[PDB]
Amino acid sequence: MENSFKAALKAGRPQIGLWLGLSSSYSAELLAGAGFDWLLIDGEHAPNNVQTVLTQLQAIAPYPSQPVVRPSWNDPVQIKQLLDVGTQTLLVPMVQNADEAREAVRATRYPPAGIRGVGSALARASRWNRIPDYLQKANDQMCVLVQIETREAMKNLPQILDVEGVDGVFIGPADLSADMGYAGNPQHPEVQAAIEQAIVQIRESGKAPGILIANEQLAKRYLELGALFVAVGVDTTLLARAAEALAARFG
Amino acid sequence: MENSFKAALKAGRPQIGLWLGLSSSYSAELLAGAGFDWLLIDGEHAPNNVQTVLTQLQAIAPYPSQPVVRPSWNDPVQIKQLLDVGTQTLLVPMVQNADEAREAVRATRYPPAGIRGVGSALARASRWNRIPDYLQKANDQMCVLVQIETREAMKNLPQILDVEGVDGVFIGPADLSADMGYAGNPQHPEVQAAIEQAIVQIRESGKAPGILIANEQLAKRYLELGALFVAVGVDTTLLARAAEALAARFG
Amino acid sequence: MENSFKAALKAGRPQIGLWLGLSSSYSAELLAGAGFDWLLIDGEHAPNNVQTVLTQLQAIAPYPSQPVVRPSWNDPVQIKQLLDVGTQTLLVPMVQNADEAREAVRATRYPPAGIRGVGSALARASRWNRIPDYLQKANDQMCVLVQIETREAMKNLPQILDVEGVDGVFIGPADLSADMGYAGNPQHPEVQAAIEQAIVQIRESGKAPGILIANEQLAKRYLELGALFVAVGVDTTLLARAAEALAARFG
Amino acid sequence: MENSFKAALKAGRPQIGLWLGLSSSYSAELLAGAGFDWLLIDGEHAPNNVQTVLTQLQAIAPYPSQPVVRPSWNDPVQIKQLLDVGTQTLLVPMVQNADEAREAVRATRYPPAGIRGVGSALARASRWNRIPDYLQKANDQMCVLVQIETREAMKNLPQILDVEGVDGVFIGPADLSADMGYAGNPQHPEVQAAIEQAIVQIRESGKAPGILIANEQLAKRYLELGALFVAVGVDTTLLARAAEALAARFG
Amino acid sequence: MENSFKAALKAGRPQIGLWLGLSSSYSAELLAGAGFDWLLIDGEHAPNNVQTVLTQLQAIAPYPSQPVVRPSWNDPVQIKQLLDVGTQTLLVPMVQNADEAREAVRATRYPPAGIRGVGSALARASRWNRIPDYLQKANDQMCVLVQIETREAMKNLPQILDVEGVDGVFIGPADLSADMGYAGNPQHPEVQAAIEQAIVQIRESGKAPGILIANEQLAKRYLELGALFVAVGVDTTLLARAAEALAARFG
Amino acid sequence: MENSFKAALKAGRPQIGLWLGLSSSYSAELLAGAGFDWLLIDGEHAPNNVQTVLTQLQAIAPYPSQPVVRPSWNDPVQIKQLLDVGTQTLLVPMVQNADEAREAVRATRYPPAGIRGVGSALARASRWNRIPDYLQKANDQMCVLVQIETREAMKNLPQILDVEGVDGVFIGPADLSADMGYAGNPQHPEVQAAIEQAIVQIRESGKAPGILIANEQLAKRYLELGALFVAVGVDTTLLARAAEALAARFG
Ligand SMILES: O=C(O)CC[C@@H](O)CC(=O)C(=O)O
Ligand SMILES: O=C(O)CC[C@@H](O)CC(=O)C(=O)O
Ligand SMILES: O=C(O)CC[C@@H](O)CC(=O)C(=O)O
Ligand SMILES: O=C(O)CC[C@@H](O)CC(=O)C(=O)O
Ligand SMILES: O=C(O)CC[C@@H](O)CC(=O)C(=O)O
Ligand SMILES: O=C(O)CC[C@@H](O)CC(=O)C(=O)O
Ligand SMILES: [Mg+2]
Ligand SMILES: [Mg+2]
Ligand SMILES: [Mg+2]
Ligand SMILES: [Mg+2]
Ligand SMILES: [Mg+2]
Ligand SMILES: [Mg+2]
Repeated sequence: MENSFKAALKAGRPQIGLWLGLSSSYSAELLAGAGFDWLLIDGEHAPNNVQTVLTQLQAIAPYPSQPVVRPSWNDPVQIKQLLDVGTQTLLVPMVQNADEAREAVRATRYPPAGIRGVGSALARASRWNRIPDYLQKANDQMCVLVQIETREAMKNLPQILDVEGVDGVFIGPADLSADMGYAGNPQHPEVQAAIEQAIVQIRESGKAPGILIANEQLAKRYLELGALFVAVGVDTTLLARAAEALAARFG
Repeated sequence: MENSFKAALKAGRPQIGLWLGLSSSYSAELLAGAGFDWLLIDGEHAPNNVQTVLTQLQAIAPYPSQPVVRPSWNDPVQIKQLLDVGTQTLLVPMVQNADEAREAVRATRYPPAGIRGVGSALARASRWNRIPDYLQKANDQMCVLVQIETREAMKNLPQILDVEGVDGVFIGPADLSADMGYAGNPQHPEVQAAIEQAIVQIRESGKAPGILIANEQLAKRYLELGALFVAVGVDTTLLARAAEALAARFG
Repeated sequence: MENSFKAALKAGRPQIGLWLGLSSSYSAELLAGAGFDWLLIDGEHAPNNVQTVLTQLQAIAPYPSQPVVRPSWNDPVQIKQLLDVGTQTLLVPMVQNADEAREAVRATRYPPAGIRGVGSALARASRWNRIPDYLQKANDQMCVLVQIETREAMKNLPQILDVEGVDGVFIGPADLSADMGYAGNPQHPEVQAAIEQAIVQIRESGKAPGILIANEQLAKRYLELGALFVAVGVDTTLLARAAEALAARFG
Repeated sequence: MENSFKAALKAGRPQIGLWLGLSSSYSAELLAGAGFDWLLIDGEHAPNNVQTVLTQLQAIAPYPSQPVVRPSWNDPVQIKQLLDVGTQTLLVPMVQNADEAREAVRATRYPPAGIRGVGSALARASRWNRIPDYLQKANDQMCVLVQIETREAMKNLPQILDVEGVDGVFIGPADLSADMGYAGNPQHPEVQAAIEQAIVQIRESGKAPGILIANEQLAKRYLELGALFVAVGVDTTLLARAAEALAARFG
Repeated sequence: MENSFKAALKAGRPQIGLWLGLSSSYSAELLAGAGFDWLLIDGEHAPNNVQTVLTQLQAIAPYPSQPVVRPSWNDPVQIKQLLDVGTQTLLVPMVQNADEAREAVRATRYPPAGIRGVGSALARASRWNRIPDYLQKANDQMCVLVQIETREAMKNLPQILDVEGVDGVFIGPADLSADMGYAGNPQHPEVQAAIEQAIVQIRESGKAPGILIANEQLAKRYLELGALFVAVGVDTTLLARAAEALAARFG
Repeated sequence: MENSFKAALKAGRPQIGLWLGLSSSYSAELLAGAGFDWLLIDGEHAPNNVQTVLTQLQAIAPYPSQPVVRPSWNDPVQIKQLLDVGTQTLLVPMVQNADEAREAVRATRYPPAGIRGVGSALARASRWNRIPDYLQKANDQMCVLVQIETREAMKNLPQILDVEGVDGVFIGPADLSADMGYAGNPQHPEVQAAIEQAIVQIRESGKAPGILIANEQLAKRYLELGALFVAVGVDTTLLARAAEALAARFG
């Protein structure tokens, strides 16, 4: 049950990802064989729940691509449920300060290091108690990634980076640009500057910078600055744009 | 993506509605062709979730009847998820004061006017970014209806009506009568008086009064007093009572 | 595991029924408490399969109303699957002659009386081998009802009535009227006479006549004539018509 | 309930299509807004059934793109069920001769023109008896497309083209090439000639030629030759190839 | 709608239970016929939600085994939703003090005794208003069981036992042992002592002690000390261990 | 895409199996980790379809246990659909003679060796055209197992064994005993002799004998005799019996 995504980040190996919002175990398997290092199962902005996350994890399992799950918010109860169905890497939205980052971390760890509720007999996480000493091994294989999405979060970045258990910090350009006054449009120089400065700062602390960016030139720019988990497209977008282009070429 | 239900309320056109608690995209389509101005998809008192709301919205889409969705509570996270699958008109339960009404409104609006999280690439709401300038157009087509269900809420009605973005105020007779000490039985004169006084007061402020009432005489009475969104039946009730009556006529 | 619907037909007690086309375990429970003697789960003209039949049987189980299932056709494989999830009373469409009636009967019976495949360990039918001597008790509690829907079938009715195991014969006025050249108008005198004559002939043979008819006056006529399983309405119709009428009363 | 796809074929307007194998009502809606004239819901080679077809029809309904459904085979029972959930245009696989083409046609038509079973009260097809005179209007809006996939079928093409009710003939290059001894390589000259000759012959008979081809140059050739319903891509392929290419650009 | 599990506890009749984490209405029915007094539908540590709880309640209904439901946390909104689909006995996790116990109780009761929201027309709980005077009868048939899972909870046990409406107190050995510093391993003498002392103390107050324990010797020991609701196994464990043992016996 | 179960039979390595009738992707994963060589997903006697087979295959995929699928009957259409979602090993019920065995084999093979329809772009089988030369590699990795369940089939066994492509012959004791006049009691000497003799004859022909038997002593006897794929239990039975026994130990 070693977390290979977590190990790759710690070793400074950049991980190229794809965002999954189609909310389907079928398309999830199809995309799990496409060659990405990681796949983001979005429980915040796509119609997913614990049950559909579970089936997407099952679909993805035999492939090399590693699953990352985003809960709808920094909720210890939801986090608990996602962990028990087998989630090991979390992308937690709207983390505003060090306290909230710490809460996210503690929600993924069994006491005394955290408040994770025990239910291994019932959980896919322990393979229903087949994994020996699961309760002792689980904490170390949890990978917690926190999203900074506001000016407030940006101010607090230094303290957030000081939180043990925070393995990565993800910058969401859409929410960030909106909070900065550019209505979801990240292209503006002020937004780009904040993003790139944060990436440098995150990597400087030894933690992993992450971002979602569909512009491939910007993706490489972010990678060059030291970003370690970079999602470079979204399944819904890839499908819609390719279908639209195709239709247009035939009038 | 113009909100026609919202426009109708603002123009003082009464909207006749049906409550949907069958939690099925199939019966939802069947009822969408029955001639109602609006349909209430109940996520509070029927076994619905974001996923089943989505399929009921899809079923209803091609019909003239306009969908309204009730979340299980005034939860910004749940509200966010419902909006992204395409919800534009919300009926928010247990709004007790102006602060809570304001929170409901802000949960439906992108910054700076609100705290709505951005995820349009993934969302049916923007038709996966097919709607041009979606982020700039969305706020104005959101219609927020708040429920007053207690004596406390009734005291605070004047302040609630002062909240910008509150387009309508819905009175729930069941909860209200229970809170007033008449165990869900709204017939009592004290309950009726509170209801009718509120309706007059709501309309006086230029906002839309709403109510659910299965008694058709009371429905017309409420309409006469200026109610603008009136649900006049419930799918489960219509089905159960008609089936029971039918069976009884054959012994 | 006694088939009470079968026993009632055999004792000449008329059974009043409702047709279920909403294909939902939820509305199925709601209607199971409405007071009908039987409920028809329609696998021919509603979007059902073995799986949704199963969930509707589970929903109905604790209520007095007895379930009857209609497969999409006289198919031994499908019949086998429906029996194993617990179906004891079948309504088989488009039975044209004695050979086809005999095939329907034999599909429901274990060898040597029939060709029903054995899989009791797996099946809800035996409550997973919890019912003692299930393999010996099963055959006698199967109730086979065959549909006559064409002039050819009407002609072969005497022979169909002579098939052992055919417990009842159901007349579908819609299909019959269509075959007679009056598509969708069973009202025509020639159709009503054929129906009346069939009902009398069936009852005189010592077997149960059945029919679906939404017109309550005709239903009572057929009951007067000796029909023993009479469905007097359809769930989709009850709901649609009640809803449309309600909407109309408010313009 | 007018069949606009059928009308377009009859008027000689070419229809550009996309194949749907993702078996999801969600991705179906996403693609329904992409600008295609028609969408093929594949019940033969994708994991669909009557139920998932229904939800995909509901998702597609409000969009301009017209749905076409392929049953798993030329099965009158399955065809009956697909029609009742609202299917008006069918693509029937493995039609080998005129008799089988005639059977396909008659499965879609009410007596006396066909053997379609009557169940309008229950069916989305008539919007639950809300469409007036449905039983009289239905036959004329059915559009039957038959697949020729073997040398035997090619030989019988003249006779198949003479069957009234066969509105179009579709050539499946994959199956045809396999039958001709070039499994999975329609590129071979002998195959292309057979395809071209069939298209010309179909169009000259006054009926619509159809084909699926992912190669955009060949698609344009077949259109040049007079093909009237041409699917130019497959959803699973578009998604898989776009995703794989994206991943490859980042190594 | 009498709560027989609740009555049995009040009468001091021990109830033997099985834990359900397979999250399936099918296996739930299979196990409902296995002879247990109660069944725990786990919404905290198994992938269940309100919808799947509903279908498991439907599956279990006709059997003697009584359903108990565990929500994911002490959430009044979730509790409301579970009650309306028909839940009457709740096992509430992580109850730390008398205030939290009181909140749990009040969430299950209609005003004035609680804050339960009224929606009986829509609810399976009232059988869609078929149960006469449901609103007046419901409160008394609610059975609230609270879990004590930490040292803090243990300190507060005396006050928790003083809370009216708390019918039972459940000790979770896994969480408790973890909080005490024995990583989910309850065997340690310190854990066992706390557990047995609590059981004696709970029963002394006239309330029901409960526990889950797969060790059958420990189960009888707890019963001897006065425990009244004792779950003696878990469906996932029973299945996994039996399958593993079987496979091993054949190499 | 190599069929390891097929290779093992061919090499004479006995394969120990478990029957899956719980029809759940969740319990399927749980059991896939229990150490069996193969798992039988039953589409004949459990409520499965192509869709649930697909999800069970996805759940099982990362585990060593190899999936085998039983269609509801020897149906080329259904077989086609099962193969396209990725089924490589089939257990075909009620194969009565050599012609039917040959039909089963040809349904699994692309022309000219068979009649398998081509749809690789759409199918999980080729991982959506990601497996190179799939159309050329597929035939050889198909493994066809036929069930003999009647005296007629026993009589035709020598001819069935002569059909190329029949890799194994499975004896179902329940159905066979029923056909021989001992319904549900394979224990009878005449039945055991028929079974033993069939196993020997199958193995002597150079093909794999198979059987399901819950009695562990008989299983070992059949293995001794040369049976190569032996299912030694059923998931529903294991669960039901373990649960019932546990409940009984507490009275
Ligand atoms: O492109 C989108 O709108 C969908 C994904 C975002 O919500 C990802 C995110 O967290 C962010 O960058 O704000
Ligand atoms: O009639 C019912 O009980 C169902 C709907 C209510 O919850 C609607 C509501 O909000 C209220 O009037 O309290
Ligand atoms: O009223 C309808 O058309 C719907 C149900 C029929 O399929 C009933 C039937 O079997 C028949 O009357 O032919
Ligand atoms: O491209 C593929 O192989 C997938 C779709 C086919 O089934 C289309 C078809 O009907 C044919 O070309 O034989
Ligand atoms: O055995 C398990 O881990 C599954 C069930 C527990 O979460 C039950 C519980 O509440 C407890 O004893 O901590
Ligand atoms: O034990 C049972 O009856 C359930 C499984 C059978 O269908 C297995 C089978 O194929 C046979 O033995 O006839
Ligand atoms: Mg964001
Ligand atoms: Mg209310
Ligand atoms: Mg009929
Ligand atoms: Mg083809
Ligand atoms: Mg616990
Ligand atoms: Mg068998």
